[PDB]
Amino acid sequence: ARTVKLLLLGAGESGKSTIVKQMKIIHQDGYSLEECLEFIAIIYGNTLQSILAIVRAMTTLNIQYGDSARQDDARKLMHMADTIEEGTMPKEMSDIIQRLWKDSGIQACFDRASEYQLNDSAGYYLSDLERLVTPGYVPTEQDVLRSRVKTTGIIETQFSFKDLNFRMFDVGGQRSERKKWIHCFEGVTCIIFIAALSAYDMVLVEDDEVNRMHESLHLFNSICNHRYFATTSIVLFLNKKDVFSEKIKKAHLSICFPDYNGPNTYEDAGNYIKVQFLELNMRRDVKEIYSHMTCATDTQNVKFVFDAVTDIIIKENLKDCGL
Ligand SMILES: Nc1nc2c(ncn2[C@@H]2O[C@H](COP(=O)(O)OP(=O)(O)OP(O)(O)=S)[C@@H](O)[C@H]2O)c(=O)[nH]1
Ligand SMILES: [Mg+2]
Repeated sequence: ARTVKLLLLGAGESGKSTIVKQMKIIHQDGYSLEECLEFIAIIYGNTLQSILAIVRAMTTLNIQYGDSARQDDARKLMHMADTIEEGTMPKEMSDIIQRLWKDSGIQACFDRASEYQLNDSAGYYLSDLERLVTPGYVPTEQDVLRSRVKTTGIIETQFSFKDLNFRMFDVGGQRSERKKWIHCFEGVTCIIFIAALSAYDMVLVEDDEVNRMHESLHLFNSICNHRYFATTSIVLFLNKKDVFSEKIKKAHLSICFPDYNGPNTYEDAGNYIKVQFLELNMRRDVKEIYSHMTCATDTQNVKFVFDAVTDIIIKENLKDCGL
């Protein structure tokens, strides 16, 4: 059996750990009931942190509530957040959150997410708070998949697929978590580099003066043209195609790429983004980098993109297991 050392790289929140959860579902035993119950505290914490961030932005963005009474809910919320048991969601809390989300000022702020820092799954959980809070709540896979926890260490996933024994490694992509990346570059059969399509109008959590996609582009440049990776198969997942789809129709790609020309559309601007990343490949002549529009939260999609990825691994047979 061939051993494939695979590295998931990309900037913060690009979707690397969600691809890991997918491998568990698609290629391992999937989630047990008890594991699912472990995500409730995460889901509840994510719901709380996402609403607090929209409330908080009400001020910084100078946005009034569609009903000044919601201001009462906001404070109370802020107070409960420092008093509730971490990861919990009492009825008193979700009632307040349910009213705030139903407020049009809040909805105006939510829509201006790009202007501040808000979880990807904010709308996903808030819009469905009622269910998440229905007594007897045990998460679904999409709920678990929508989950968010910044990766601070290194995580390995091993599974057998098409007779290759994968050794997949997950790591945080935020600036401070990149420092350790170097110790992992030894003997890499393949890298799936992940970039969020929807990050073209966002700013870094690390430096609000740095666009997320330029950073991603720089990192890609450093990884793509890296010594160790001479052989190494490199694939680009242009991720969060679903969000890019909704986003493209409203925000100008020019905000990221001042020189960008065409119809601010999905097929067209998505391709432009593919090029800006692939142009970076100083070895485009000799190498050819396989990219694809992906939705990491979409099981069947990841299942089909990975099967193609691994068919590459199998094809362009090369280097494997490091050390
Ligand atoms: N809508 C949507 N949400 C996604 C997609 N991929 C990931 N997410 C959501 O984005 C959040 C961030 O992704 P996550 O997998 O945690 O990123 P990461 O790149 O591993 O993050 P880090 O550890 O480097 S900070 C999660 O809440 C996750 O469910 C996607 O294709 N579409
Ligand atoms: Mg992660």
